[PDB]
Amino acid sequence: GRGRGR
Amino acid sequence: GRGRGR
Amino acid sequence: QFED
Amino acid sequence: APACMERQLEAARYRSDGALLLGASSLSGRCWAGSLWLFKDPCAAPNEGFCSAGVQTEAGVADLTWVGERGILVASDSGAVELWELDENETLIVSKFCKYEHDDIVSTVSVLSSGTQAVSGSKDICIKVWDLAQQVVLSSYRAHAAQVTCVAASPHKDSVFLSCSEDNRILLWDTRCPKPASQIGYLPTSLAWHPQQSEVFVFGDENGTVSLVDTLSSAVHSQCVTGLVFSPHSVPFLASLSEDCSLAVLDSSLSELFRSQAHRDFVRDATWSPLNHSLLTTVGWDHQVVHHVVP
Amino acid sequence: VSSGRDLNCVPEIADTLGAVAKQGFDFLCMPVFHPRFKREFIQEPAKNRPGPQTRSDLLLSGRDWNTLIVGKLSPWIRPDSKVEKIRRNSEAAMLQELNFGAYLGLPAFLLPLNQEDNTNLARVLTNHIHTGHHSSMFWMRVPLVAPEDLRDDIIENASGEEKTWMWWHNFRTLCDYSKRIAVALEIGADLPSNHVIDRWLGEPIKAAILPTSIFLTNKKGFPVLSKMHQRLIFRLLKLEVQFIITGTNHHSEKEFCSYLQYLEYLSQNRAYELFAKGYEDYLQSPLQPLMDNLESQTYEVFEKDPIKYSQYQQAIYKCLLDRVPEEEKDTNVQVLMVLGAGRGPLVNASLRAAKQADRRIKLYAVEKNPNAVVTLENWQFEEWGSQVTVVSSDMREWVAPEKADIIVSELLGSFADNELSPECLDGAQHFLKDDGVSIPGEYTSFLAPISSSKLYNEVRACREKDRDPEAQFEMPYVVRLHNFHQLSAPQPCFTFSHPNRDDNNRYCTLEFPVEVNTVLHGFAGYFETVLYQDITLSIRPETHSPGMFSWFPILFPIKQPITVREGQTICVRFWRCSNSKKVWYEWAVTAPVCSAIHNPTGRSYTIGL
Amino acid sequence: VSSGRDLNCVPEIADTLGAVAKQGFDFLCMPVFHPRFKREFIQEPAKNRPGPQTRSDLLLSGRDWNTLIVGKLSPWIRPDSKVEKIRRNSEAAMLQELNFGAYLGLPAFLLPLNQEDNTNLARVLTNHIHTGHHSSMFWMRVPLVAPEDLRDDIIENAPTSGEEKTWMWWHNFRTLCDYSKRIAVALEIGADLPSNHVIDRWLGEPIKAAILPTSIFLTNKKGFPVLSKMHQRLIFRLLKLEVQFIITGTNHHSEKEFCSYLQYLEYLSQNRYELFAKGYEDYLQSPLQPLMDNLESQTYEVFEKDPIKYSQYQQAIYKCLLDRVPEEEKDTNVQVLMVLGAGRGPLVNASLRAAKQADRRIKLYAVEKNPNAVVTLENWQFEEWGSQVTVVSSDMREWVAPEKADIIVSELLGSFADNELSPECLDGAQHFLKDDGVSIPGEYTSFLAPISSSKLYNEVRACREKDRDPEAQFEMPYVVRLHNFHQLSAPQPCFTFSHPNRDNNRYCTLEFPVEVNTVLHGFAGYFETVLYQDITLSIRPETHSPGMFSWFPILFPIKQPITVREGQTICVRFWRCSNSKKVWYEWAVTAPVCSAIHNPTGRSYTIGL
Ligand SMILES: Nc1ncnc2c1ncn2[C@@H]1O[C@H](CO)[C@@H](O)[C@H]1O
Ligand SMILES: Nc1ncnc2c1ncn2[C@@H]1O[C@H](CO)[C@@H](O)[C@H]1O
Repeated sequence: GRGRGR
Repeated sequence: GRGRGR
Repeated sequence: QFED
Repeated sequence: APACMERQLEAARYRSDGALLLGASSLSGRCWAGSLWLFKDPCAAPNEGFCSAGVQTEAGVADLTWVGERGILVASDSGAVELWELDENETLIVSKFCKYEHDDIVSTVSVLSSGTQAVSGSKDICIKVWDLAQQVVLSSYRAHAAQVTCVAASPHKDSVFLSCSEDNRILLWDTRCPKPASQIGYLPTSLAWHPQQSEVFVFGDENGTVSLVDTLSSAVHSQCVTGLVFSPHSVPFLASLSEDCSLAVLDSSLSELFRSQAHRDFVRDATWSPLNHSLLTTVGWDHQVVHHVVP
Repeated sequence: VSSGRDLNCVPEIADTLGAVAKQGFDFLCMPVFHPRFKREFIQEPAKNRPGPQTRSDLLLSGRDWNTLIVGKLSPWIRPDSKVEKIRRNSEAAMLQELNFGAYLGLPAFLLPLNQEDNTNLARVLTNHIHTGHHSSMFWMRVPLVAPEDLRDDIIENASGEEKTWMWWHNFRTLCDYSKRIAVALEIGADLPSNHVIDRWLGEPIKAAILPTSIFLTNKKGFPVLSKMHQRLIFRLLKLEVQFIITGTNHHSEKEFCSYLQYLEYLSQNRAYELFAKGYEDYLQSPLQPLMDNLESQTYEVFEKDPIKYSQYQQAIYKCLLDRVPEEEKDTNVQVLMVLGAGRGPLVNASLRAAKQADRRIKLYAVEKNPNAVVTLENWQFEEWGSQVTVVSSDMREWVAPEKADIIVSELLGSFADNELSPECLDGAQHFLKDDGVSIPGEYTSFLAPISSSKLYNEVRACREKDRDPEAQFEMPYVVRLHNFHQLSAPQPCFTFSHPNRDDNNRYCTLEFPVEVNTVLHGFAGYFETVLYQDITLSIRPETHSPGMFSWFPILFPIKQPITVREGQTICVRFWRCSNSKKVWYEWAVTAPVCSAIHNPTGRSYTIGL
Repeated sequence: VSSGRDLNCVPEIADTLGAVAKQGFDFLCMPVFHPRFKREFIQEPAKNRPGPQTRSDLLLSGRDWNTLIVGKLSPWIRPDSKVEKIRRNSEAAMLQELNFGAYLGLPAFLLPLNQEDNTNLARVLTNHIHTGHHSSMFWMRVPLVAPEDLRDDIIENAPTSGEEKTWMWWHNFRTLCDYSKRIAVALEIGADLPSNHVIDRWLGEPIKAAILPTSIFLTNKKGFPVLSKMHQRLIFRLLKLEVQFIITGTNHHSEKEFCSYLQYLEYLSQNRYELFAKGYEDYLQSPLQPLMDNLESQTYEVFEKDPIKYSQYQQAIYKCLLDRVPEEEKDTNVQVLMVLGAGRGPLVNASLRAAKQADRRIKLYAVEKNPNAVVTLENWQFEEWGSQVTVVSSDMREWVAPEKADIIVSELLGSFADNELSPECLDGAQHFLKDDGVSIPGEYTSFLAPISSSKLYNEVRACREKDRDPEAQFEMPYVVRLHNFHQLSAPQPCFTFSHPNRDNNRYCTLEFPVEVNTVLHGFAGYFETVLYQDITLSIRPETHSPGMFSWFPILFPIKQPITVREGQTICVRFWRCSNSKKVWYEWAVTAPVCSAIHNPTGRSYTIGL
């Protein structure tokens, strides 16, 4: 999970 | 797959 | 050491 | 001389001596190589024991011609145009050049009328004119839009030749012209110049129809016409080969005179005998060299 | 560079594979049957041709077949021939060769797209894909320039650049955008324009085919490439395609290792990219910090961005300087309220800013996450002391003991308001003084229309059971889109300013002038935010804050792609909808053709208040 | 051996992991909150207790929390208390601890099953599992012997389902939580072990860890910790399942250190077909269908990497050739052998070298319908066999033979001996057999045994797919290497086929005397085959051919598990049903309780003719 995502 | 199975 |  | 020749005999040529040249390639099994075989006793073909000369080539043998009397110009599947030369005793076949200058399978080779220049059509869409003396390409031409099926050198004018391709074009080429090609307005599959009439050629298409063109038609076969050969007579007969495993000999009006179904696979090359002008040797992919007597 | 050798003549297969590996190629594209060994399936006697039809399986090991060999279809196989016998033989032979490649377990298989009508080829491929179990990939060999446009002008008596893309588009549309059908692109001597290369770059290009004929010759004789060709190779190396070298060695003085060595040379001469690597075109789901409690690892991913928190610290620095003059420095205490304090990087930014501004602050760290409150309260016990007051409450329902001079929050998402920053800061502005400041001061979202066929296949692959079978097209996806094509420049959608002193429901109509023929696949959403006066954070692809990887773009898909041509304008409507319980987005394309309204009533995606 | 240390006292966590890792343990079971720090959630003033509720997450790295720590629920948390205030406080606190473990990203979390009623515990765990996204596993710490049966008999007026008590605790818990994949067993091994049948029911359970107190360790003559013979036997059986071992308690051999308790297990591990089946244990597969689906080259490679089966066919052909040509007729009698479904050619080579070692003359036919295996067969014939072997590319059922056969040899046997249509294929391959002709194999029988396995049941449920009946996965046989399962009764024969047969629909009723309490999850199918008189191949687990790994057992699941008691027989009925196009199986349990008929009309699984 990276960039404000799960 | 082994044992006559895919 | 490892013998019953 | 290999121990055995391959099943798919691809070409057969009668030189003026009357000796036969077989080009074969294995199109199946472990090794896709080719081989050349000179049979000066033509009735003994294709038995590898009774051969005058033989050689193994590095790849397939898609097509071949005679460059004069002791030259064998081969189209290889490796993009090679190669020149094999018989020795003085006609016992060995020896390579002079092997130029890899086509980018895919060279599908056809024809020798121009001077005998010192050749043409080569390939599956790379490029048609090359070669100078056989200096072993170079004089001129490459990307004028088709699809792979070249046949190139046919004129027997009369050295620069003039013909080509057909999968883009449904029959170009007529004059090498000395500034724009050398001009279109002679189903896909054509084979070409043949008329041996005497300088402006006349026949061509066979992928539906089995042989047509005659002035620079006539006939549903000779059921599948594509693989090759079209003319007899050495004063009034030539036309031998038509096809993928329906059939041979048909036609007269000057494309009316059928002879039909042979001796082949159990594709019929690849026919050649009329220079000695017995009624004899017609056809080879096939069933390893069968059939000699016919044409009425 | 992973690269391959495309040979159409393999006399012995083990020797040829050995020589190819000696030259340095990773795979080898080769015909599984003999290219000239035309086969009959209908007519006797040639239907009954004896003997083996091709080579043995046993000539290479199993792992050799599955990792080293890319199969090729024979050139005589024309399933779309106008002659019925030819096309039936070609259907049967294409089936035979595809089944032999499936049997050999080849990783890939090259098929040619060299004419406009390829419908029967598409049907035979689609029937192979749906028959049996097999996992080979199908690389459709299509040129950049059609071969009838590359031919020389030497014939005496005898859509230009967008031809072969429409060949590929028709093929992949007939085959229903399969995951197993990709592109092998042929790069010829003549190279098309920049926008043709952009649609192509948006495609599933798994390999690139470089003939040796397109290579130029230098003063030392080695093969090189033109500057436009080098640019194209760099753009393709961004995609990590495999380069296939075809044709014969035109630089016969040198080896065939030289064409490969030039590509290795270009490869060795090509923070956000290192972070985003491994996440390209990988669809996450956007975080919902208000409705879901995050994890330690999520917060840790947040706090590995020094640029964003340096920006917040600079904004607080400038605001503290503005609100307190130098003469009132030691007697004026500024109440800062960090709303959604997290594990505490905003609180540390505020403390460091008040040190740097050299002003006295009384700070509140509000956080509704009961598990991050543990971290905040251990921070408070050890480091912060009595300066920071940790509140374990929602900023909306928390009753403050005083008003705030500044409220600071990091509640922004990839679309700037999909994490309910307006609704959280709306309920958190009653404990702000009448001259109070909110950091971020305002934030805008920006949308651009995009084409990406891989992203469309990823969204299709997100079809989950026990829900609407097309509800994956009505969710935004946090995605590091890589293999895409942006059709038009981003335009602002929604703007929220805080404090709001005057409805968070919004409606926007955006008209995007497209100058190129394309196929719209979705909308990519970015944001900008003004924290304080000249201090901004942006994820827009032009004004992007450098090295700031907190936010990936957001993606709103559309259910069916919309074909667009040049001069048209894509008109799209975006709504921000809400009720007492939920907030969602709805979208619909209205020009050039209408789409359905996506996510009505939040049926596929809501953000929980 | 991968082992952990269960500590219930961690003064400082970093020092404690250091001391635990020096001793050799791989993880650490520890309390995430203080085990004595009881917390109030409903009632003032202790509800509003200030400060952090526990220690921070920043004391270890994220990778340390996600790999090294197994969390424990605090001992005072009794969600099934009879006092409602205690019950509600324990629900709230267990939710708090579970959510904090999810926040920390712990891989596992220990919860105690130390009493009969654990229904509120099961509900709070079920609601945690379905709330949010988290991937921690839940190890129910259940004793092998209940704690009120391990008590001393030292109470003057209270002298001391006895051995099957705690298993019913676990069964009730996992049934309430609906057989979750994320709930497994951590088993406590006391000084008193139960019987061998009780230990077998546990060995069919999802045991992910085994608690070994230091008090069950005996003492040798040199003073080191050792284990009794029954304890060593249990450790060996649990080492088969690859569970982890948790050492609990204090050092009861104070001269040495916990390295000694760990070194005994690390010693006892090294003093422990199975290599082929690594990684395939409890991994469901689809049974092969060679008649309908064309096998890959690699499938044939796995077939042919078994030398025992092909040696057995070669010996059977040897013996049949001897008993068919007397040595006076040795040099003039040619035996027509027909290898049916010749494959890539191992049965043909077996026939050739069998006739070679029998000194008899054979004319051999290799019939194969796979065109791609026919390619290999024809290359074999061209290069090796020559005119001795005639390769036929046909289906043995509609092949027209030029002559009749003395022997037909086939390997059309599946894991249930007839699930690959060997009867139907050898029915059509029988008219070109002589009136005194032999078939190899001439006999084959299938065997069924009832099994229990929670893991296999969860794998079958995990095989649910969309665009399908939601319980179709329970009406399919699976070729699976049965590892974590319990077999309830000895196998009994189901169906028998003999060739030549001078109707293949079958119906069998099998009663299994189940001498133990269990829960039925499916049936395991094996087979025996008589190739020639004394030459047999068997995968039946009591007469298994040694080293012969060509076949894994079949599993026929049932849709709902059937609880079985002591002395209750299990009646199952199988059907081999067929029509002109399809062959399938149907099964139903009819005692102790009926189940539905599984796979009616072949709606979920047919073998295609
Ligand atoms: N209403 C709220 N009150 C307090 N913290 C919040 C609120 N909404 C979100 N947060 C926190 O804000 C941070 C980023 O969204 C996270 O720590 C999240 O828990
Ligand atoms: N009816 C059949 N005729 C010929 N070969 C068969 C037939 N059924 C199965 N086989 C072959 O038997 C082998 C294993 O069953 C495979 O090689 C498969 O292709």
